[PDB]
Amino acid sequence: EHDCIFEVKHEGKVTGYACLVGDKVMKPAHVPGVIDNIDLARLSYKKSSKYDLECAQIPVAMKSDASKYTHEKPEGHYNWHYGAVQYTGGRFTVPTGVGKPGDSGRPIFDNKGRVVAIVLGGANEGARTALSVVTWNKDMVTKITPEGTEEW
Amino acid sequence: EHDCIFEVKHEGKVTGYACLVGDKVMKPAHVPGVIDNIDLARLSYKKSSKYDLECAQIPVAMKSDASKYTHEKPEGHYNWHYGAVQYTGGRFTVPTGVGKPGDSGRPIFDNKGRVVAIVLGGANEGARTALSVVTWNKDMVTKITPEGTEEW
Amino acid sequence: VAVSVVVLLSVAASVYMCVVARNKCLTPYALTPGAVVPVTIGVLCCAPK
Repeated sequence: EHDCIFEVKHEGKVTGYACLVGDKVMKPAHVPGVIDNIDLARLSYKKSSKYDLECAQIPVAMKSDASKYTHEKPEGHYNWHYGAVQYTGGRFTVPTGVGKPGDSGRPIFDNKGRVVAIVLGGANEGARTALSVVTWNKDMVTKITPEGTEEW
Repeated sequence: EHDCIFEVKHEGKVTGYACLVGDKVMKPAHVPGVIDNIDLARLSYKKSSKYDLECAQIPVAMKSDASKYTHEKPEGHYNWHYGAVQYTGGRFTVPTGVGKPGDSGRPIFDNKGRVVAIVLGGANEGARTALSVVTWNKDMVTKITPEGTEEW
Repeated sequence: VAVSVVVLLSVAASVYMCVVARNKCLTPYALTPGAVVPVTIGVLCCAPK
């Protein structure tokens, strides 16, 4: 697999995603439910309140082929599951409304594949939409949600 | 290539593989039965339980038979006695699952001749295997392990 | 009996608030990819590094 999604499925249907990075299975705590995979369920997911994150440590030998995290971001064009994101001046946008209302754990990475941020959702503003994100970077985690961007 | 790595023998069986760099004979401290070369084994070595290392002081007549080294760890992929090694994000892996118990003692190189890692034990996961080495940092030398190992 | 129960509850509230302060303090280190857990290890549960 290369798509980190590992679909978080609830009541048989799906409700979002989660990613596996570095040593950690992180779930956006904004989403309710468990993931589709079986053996990734017996973990003590720690809960952060003020920003939604539900990290837990990987177990032993759990095919640690995860993506690579580089705590830096030059400005330009990065890769995204649906297309190509533009990053300029600390603002972080894409085409408007093309993203579905439920892509809720999709990460972002460079041309090479060096992941940096994770996603929370979008809104309807114009042709360019503001991507509300929590993000791991600068050797910590933080949240940048704009005004008016309601969660996906 | 061949840079005089020295085995430990007992009863007809060889696992322990000492190496010697600069002035110091660095030996992993497993599988006793000290080396066949008695001109190099009559030396009272100092043992460190924290770092699992043996730190015998070379005899002066062996002035030439060692290697060069380095106190910095550049970034990329390297070679070793078996295959390739990939060192990124501050940690090592080994090429694809080939290691066996008793290989504790081979050194790891760069693309131009120096020597950095000495391997004690490792962790099986699947595709790209993990391993614990002792390595240099500007005369302040530590140990680093992955989590999930069996000592080799 | 009143002073005994208020001593009990005051101690319990102090301990509860101290441990939840520690728990809030440790949280942004377990979340991020890349463990650092700096020189303040004296109150720490993050062992393996």
